[PDB]
Amino acid sequence: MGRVRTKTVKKAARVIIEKYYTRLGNDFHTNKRVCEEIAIIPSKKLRNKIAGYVTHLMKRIQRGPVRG
Amino acid sequence: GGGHVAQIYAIRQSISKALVAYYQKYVDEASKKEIKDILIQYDRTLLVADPRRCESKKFGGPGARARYQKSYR
Amino acid sequence: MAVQISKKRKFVADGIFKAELNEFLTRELAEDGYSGVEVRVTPTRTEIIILATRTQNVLGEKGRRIRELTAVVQKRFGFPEGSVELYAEKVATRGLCAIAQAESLRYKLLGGLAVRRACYGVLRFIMESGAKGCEVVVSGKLRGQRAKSMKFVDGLMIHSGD
Amino acid sequence: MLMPKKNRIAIYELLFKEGVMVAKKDVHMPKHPELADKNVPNLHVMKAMQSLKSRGYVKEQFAWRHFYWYLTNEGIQYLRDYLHLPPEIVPATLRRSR
Amino acid sequence: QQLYWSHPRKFGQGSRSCRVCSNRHGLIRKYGLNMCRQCFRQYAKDIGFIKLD
Amino acid sequence: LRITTRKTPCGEGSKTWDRFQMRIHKRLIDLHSPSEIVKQITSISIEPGVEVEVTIADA
Amino acid sequence: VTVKDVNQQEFVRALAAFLKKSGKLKVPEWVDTVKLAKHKELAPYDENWFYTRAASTARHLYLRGGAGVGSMTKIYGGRQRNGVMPSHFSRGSKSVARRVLQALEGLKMVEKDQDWGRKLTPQGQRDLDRIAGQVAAAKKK
RNA sequence: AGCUCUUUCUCGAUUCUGUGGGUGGUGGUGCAUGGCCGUUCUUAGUUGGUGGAGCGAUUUGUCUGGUUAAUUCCGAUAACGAACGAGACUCUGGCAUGCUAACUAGUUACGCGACCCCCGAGCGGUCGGCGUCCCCCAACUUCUUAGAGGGACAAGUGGCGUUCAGCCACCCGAGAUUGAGCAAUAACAGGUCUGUGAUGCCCUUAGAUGUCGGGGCUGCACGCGCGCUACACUGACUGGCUCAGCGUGUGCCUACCCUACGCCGGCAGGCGCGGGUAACCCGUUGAACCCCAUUCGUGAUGGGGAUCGGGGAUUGCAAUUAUUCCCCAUGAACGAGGAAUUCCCAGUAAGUGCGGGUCAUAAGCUUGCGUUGAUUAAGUCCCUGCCCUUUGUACACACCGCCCG
Repeated sequence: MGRVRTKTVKKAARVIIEKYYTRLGNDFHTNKRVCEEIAIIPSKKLRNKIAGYVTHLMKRIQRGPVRG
Repeated sequence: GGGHVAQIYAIRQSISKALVAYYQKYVDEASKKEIKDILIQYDRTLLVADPRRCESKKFGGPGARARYQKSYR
Repeated sequence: MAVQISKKRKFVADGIFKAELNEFLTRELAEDGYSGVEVRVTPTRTEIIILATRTQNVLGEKGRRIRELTAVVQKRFGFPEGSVELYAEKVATRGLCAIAQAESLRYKLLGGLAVRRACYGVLRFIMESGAKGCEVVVSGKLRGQRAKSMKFVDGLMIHSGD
Repeated sequence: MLMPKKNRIAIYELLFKEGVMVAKKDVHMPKHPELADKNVPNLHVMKAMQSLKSRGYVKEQFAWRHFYWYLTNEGIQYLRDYLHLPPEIVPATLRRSR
Repeated sequence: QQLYWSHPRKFGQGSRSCRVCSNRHGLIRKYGLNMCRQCFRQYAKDIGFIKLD
Repeated sequence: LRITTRKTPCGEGSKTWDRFQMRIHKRLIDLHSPSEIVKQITSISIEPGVEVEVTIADA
Repeated sequence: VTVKDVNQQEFVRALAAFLKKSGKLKVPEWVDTVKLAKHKELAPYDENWFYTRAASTARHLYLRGGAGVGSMTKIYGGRQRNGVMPSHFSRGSKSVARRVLQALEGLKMVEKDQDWGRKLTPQGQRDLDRIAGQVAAAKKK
């Protein structure tokens, strides 16, 4: 809607997932911690927004291979 | 703080929250839950604070969403 | 005694004071490449450090102009002799002090020179310093009736936000 | 600009000794704080200074309605003459440093 | 000497200006800054007045 | 500190408004001692942007 | 009842009457003529009203550390109709309240308080509490 | 005004007089110019690399479709991977019996006696009781405060949709959208020379177009725009309940503060004090709507407060052309507004007071702030406005444009 994730976010999600799949999880709370370890992200809101979209992906991937 | 109605809503909320806070440390949990039930059910916010608060007025109207007047020509 | 003055009025006062000072130097030190000032309050002195990069000119023969400046600042800011003090100070690279580069254009054009040569040169020099990006705009009237403006940018710059 | 032959000396003499002068851009305060064996404000001081400058001898900076007056080298010789004073003169520079 | 030459200047628009520019119009007198608005716009950064919202 | 002005210098134009702030922050800290730790503890603790006042006692 | 116990309207109503019976309060000879506030439209319908204000004030002071006429003028002060202009506060008279304050003193209900402002006296504190009880006692209803 | 003149002292080489030359101007031109600013626009617009497509300027990328507040995303597609505006970003404000703290902030709870009232009980000692005051070698951070902390990611679940991007409902709970600030590419004969010791040229410059005395700006058959106040019984009134918040101050660039409290006066106000560089004091901002016990009674009446007369006082050296305020009197139109037309979705519209800017004095203004608080779409492109394709165009100073006798 009004919240459509932008590329800078969506890219990072594709990005991490490509190099992080077996590390990442089903749950928002933990990847968020993981993004601190595996990436340098400048604001907390961005890092959250990233963790969150990539989780939405992991939730989807873990139910059927996702387009790209 | 607030004003005449404002105050009423605050005091009533404080009292019900009070009673429940009290059953939580001294009585037992089932009682307090019973009370949150009755309030929350019928309610009025008694145990939860309503968010709603002033929006700031913006130049060009004397209110927040109110815009002054125009005549065109 | 007092002499006092309000804390809120005091700070605003200090800010304005700094505004004067900055304006005065900007106008005097122009040939000097005056870049900016910093005024540090201490006990028993007021120090004004002039970040300019042509400090040699600021100094003067036998230690002169700085004295001539301190004296001014001291007299105008009712600074009894000796509290207030002035120091010059070379700026690290003249290349990232927008102000140095601007003064430069003023000088180049005033010199007589062209438009594209002056701008392109400043740009090339700034890029050479190794900055992120830079842009120079010239607005106004050259040689003709009508005003025109130009944007001369190189590298990368970000327009918006914090 | 205009003025006395005494006030003029006060201005020249102080200028020669100070090497600098300041005056707020007001023609009314008539008197100015510091020096001022009192008689004037910008005028006699401003005008005398303004005249001194036009012939060279002094460089004037306006900013913020104060007008800051800076004595020049050629000017030092000129006031040297007016004061008639002892060669080596030695005004508002003398100095040490570092 | 010229008793002639002044009438009260104590108060009103006529009793004040811009420490920056003489203008007796649109003068910011709050917090003792005493700058005309046009100037204050140009000097608000060096005074310490910064935009936040 | 809040200042509000029209953006022009000078007017015909949607009436637009600008508000600048200047934010003063205050603190105090209460010490009891003497001689060195006074002038010491004041003077480091020094540099930017920081007014400091030290007061004897009572009145 | 503490005076705090009784509703403000009945308390003031009862005390004001009690003062009337007592017969000794004292009264700027005026009171027939006076408006009580520039804001005011007409004077008071109950020309008898001097007593009511006194009661109101006594109760007003007992509640609080100390109060003075300016506060009362404003309290009594209502909104004044500028006419063309929008309405604004206008603290109500100062002679009436002052006289009220002076008169109350005579009875000792109130006394000059320290650091300005009149405070209730223990004599008054006792007196108000006593009537407060009488009012509470009257009835339920 | 020794300005001019009479009379004749005074200063003492500054000046005068002549030439050449400056200097100011709120003088003119914004259609000669910088900056700043409005507008297109907070619209979704904008561009490069590298390749493909063309002799070439160029084009694709940057799109049929879906979706989005947004060229926001997905997908498809000869493009791929990026940047610019949007966004992210910053600011403000709510959810934190968590965090670290606080005598220039409060609270608990003493120790609390006292004042101390008896308010009820008791015959009283004594018990329970609301406040003020005591202040303490009491305790606290809950309210308050300002710093750091976390929370929202439409997270889970369920329908719908390319089963995608998303959309909708539901839970926890502050619920996805609290509200601003920041603004690109490129434009305009938009506005500004009266903000500028920014500025050109021009104009003027001793008989000034640079200052004082005095007036205009404030002259009234008439039209317009923003507003204010109204048209009454949801009201006008008198007594009485009664709570706040953003902000503010003197000891100042040159004359001066906010003001509680006593007295006098109907008022307006006068007068004597005393604190306060303020989280200390004014100010638990004891506001106003409102609530309420009465009166009025549907009469332009008590709705309304115009105009005028007389009079009191405040500011200022000076108020007459009312600065303003009060007191009385005189007591208008207006009894719901045609053609038209503005603005608006939640603390929002609307009522309602307050504070700041102007300021010596002067608010019907602007500019916020809290208080009281709805009706109503929840969408869409009809009108209007602007940008999206496709299309037409004798247009291109672009329809406010350019065709026949």
